[PDB]
Amino acid sequence: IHWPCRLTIGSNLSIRIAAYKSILQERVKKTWTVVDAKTLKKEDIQKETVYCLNDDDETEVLKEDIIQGFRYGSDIVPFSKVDEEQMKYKSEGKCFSVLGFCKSSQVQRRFFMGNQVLKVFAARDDEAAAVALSSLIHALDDLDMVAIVRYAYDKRANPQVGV
Amino acid sequence: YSGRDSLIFLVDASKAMFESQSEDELTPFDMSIQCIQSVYISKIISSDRDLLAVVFYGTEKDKNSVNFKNIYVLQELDNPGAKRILELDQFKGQQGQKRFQDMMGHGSDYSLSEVLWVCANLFSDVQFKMSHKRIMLFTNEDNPHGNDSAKASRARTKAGDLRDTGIFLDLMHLKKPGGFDISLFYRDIISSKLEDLLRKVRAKETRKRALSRLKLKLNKDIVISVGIYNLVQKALKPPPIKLYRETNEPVKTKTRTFNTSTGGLLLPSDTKRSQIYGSRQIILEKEETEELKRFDDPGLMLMGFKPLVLLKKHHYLRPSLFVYPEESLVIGSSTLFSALLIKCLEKEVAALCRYTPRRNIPPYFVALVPQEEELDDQKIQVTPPGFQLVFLPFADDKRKMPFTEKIMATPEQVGKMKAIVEKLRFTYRSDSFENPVLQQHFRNLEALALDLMEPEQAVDLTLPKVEAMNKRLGSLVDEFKELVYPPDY
Amino acid sequence: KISNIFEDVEFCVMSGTDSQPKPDLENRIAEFGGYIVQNPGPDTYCVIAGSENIRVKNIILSNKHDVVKPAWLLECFKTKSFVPWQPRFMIHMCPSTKEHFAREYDC
DNA sequence: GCTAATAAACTAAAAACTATTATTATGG
DNA sequence: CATAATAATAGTTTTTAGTTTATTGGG
Repeated sequence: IHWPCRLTIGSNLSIRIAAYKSILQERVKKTWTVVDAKTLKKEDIQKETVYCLNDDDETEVLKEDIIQGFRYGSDIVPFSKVDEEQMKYKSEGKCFSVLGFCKSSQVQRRFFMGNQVLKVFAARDDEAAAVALSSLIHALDDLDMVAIVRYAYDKRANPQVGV
Repeated sequence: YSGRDSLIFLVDASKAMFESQSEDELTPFDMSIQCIQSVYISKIISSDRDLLAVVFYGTEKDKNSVNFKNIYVLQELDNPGAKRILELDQFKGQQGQKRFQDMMGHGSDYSLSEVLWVCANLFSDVQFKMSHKRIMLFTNEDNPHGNDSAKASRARTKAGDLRDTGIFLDLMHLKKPGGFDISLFYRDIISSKLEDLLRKVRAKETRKRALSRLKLKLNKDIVISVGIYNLVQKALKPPPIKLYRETNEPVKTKTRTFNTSTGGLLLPSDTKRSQIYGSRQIILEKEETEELKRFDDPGLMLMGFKPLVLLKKHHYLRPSLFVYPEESLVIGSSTLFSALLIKCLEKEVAALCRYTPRRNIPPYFVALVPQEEELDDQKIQVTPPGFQLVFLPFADDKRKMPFTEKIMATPEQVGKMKAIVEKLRFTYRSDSFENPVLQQHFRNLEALALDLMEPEQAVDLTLPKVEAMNKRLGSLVDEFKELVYPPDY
Repeated sequence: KISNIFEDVEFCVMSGTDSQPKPDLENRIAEFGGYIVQNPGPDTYCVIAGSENIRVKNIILSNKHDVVKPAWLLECFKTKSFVPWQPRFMIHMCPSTKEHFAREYDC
């Protein structure tokens, strides 16, 4: 799927660019669905989770009364989904802005992570963006610098700094 | 290898710890409490495999295991907790100081030998393995030994005893920071960090142990015992713990398969895997699926040596790791591996191998880039020599891209953006950014665990600035922007 | 046992350290038979607001319950009986309580 | 002109280190 | 076919590969 994002530098440079998935660990969509051996029916297979308290009779408790907790030091702090959602925050929109440039010698493969090779093309039917991107590519080729960008897939995706 | 690290806090409480100290700001007690609170927070966010304690010398109402005079123990050796944070913050600021005076007082006689006695007792108290022990002591006294020299001699003897035991103590200027005016007496046998401790950098975990001690099998005969060492891991928030709304009780989650046909329960043995293809319902066994995932035994079967030209930046996979020889069940591996590593200038041709990290998993071919010994003049070995575990993508790992072609652009725009990016230069630092989400989550935890009114929102360097790079570059970014009809709609 | 009326009614005792310690307030509520719960719930009649906190801010944001100061609780305990709702212990309240006050108060 | 290949958890993760208990090869 | 024994087995925790939520997607 195309990822048309406004490549922002400073406050004026706004380039429309669409990103695409090029190299990635291919995953099979089909997975072994579970059926009963003597009928081969997934309709008679009920996968469910039972929640019970640490009780002598292990009294069952509902799903609505669950509450998230986190091992905070020598204690656990309870959070709710709405609470943990409102306390967290992230940048919104397609955040793809260059934070500067540095020498390619500073960065080395021994500090590489992730598994996405996100090839970036120009916009569609906009040759001005294409020529600007080509000129920028050649400029980076001449100066042998590297581009540092704070990339976010969307508003919902967690921000990810990278090169 | 496991082991708990211990740091004990000792502070004066007689007369000079609650004073202006040639200033108009708060007493040394207040920001000493702030500093120890900061280190508590940093330790809590860093690791829970460590213990901390607080003791005050100079005491009107003694409370300790051995019941000496002028010795009060507040919190013993234990993992830091929220109740510890509340207990500490109860005695912060001027209100905390006066509460402390009300419940504790001030103005007793120090007894350094007794302090060493009680701290050694505290170390003896813990039943866990002590990987490392450390004592810090901050006071305004550069030489509190105008009293009897017998006390000084006994303190020196006890210091020698704890040094023999392995205990180390730390003291640094508080009354007159800077000038080397501190430790007039302690400089003998005891050897600014205020900002470092007060910086309370957190959201950093610590490695405990390596993993995956595997064999480098160059053939079917010879093998080399090595251990794959991680260097980067995608950190994330600790998993949520399911709790009861009413009682905050841990929930014994219990998931199982079931059948509505009869109401009974199915064992994991009689539930068979199934697949759908074409016109047949393919049925498989769980053990059969596991065998399908199985290809061969774990190991590193050397495949050859490929020149360091096939590797390309655009060809990348899951993160590369580090390899170090580990002579535990095969000897001679370390020497041979070291001989291979030093011979890397001629061995620019990278080694080729197929990698099977664990059992019953398909192997991936992985090249081995010889890592170098980047020793520093400060005697710091950053990234010791070894091999990079660069994963080689398969044929199916590449997604086809449109074949749209573009021809070379004009060089004048190239030059103008060359100047633009040259002026707008950013000195890249590897350790200069933290994930905003995780650190924000930590801020929420440290906030919504005390009686904190509102959370602190730590400012991250990840967020791009609005005009700082613009002024660092000037208005030439728009002045040079001569593109006709910008793609802006 | 003090007031069996407050029994069968769940009170969200989630901040009892406003001035008095929380356990004392919890024990007194138990003496009135109220159900002590550390988190809000649909069956919880009201939420006791002690120290103002981020969780209190969430409860205000989550228009699900009522943010009651201990003053109403203090009046109920001093009189050993129910005290009518005076809209001065309230901070954020459910629309049902809004309609109730609009019925018994003008604006 | 109503069926997305997304990626937050899905779900329960083949892991060693540092700590103790059952076998013996042997005194008898 | 016994008993001052003895050890080579186990057992707790780190970290990857499994699957659900959710958003661009027509005859």
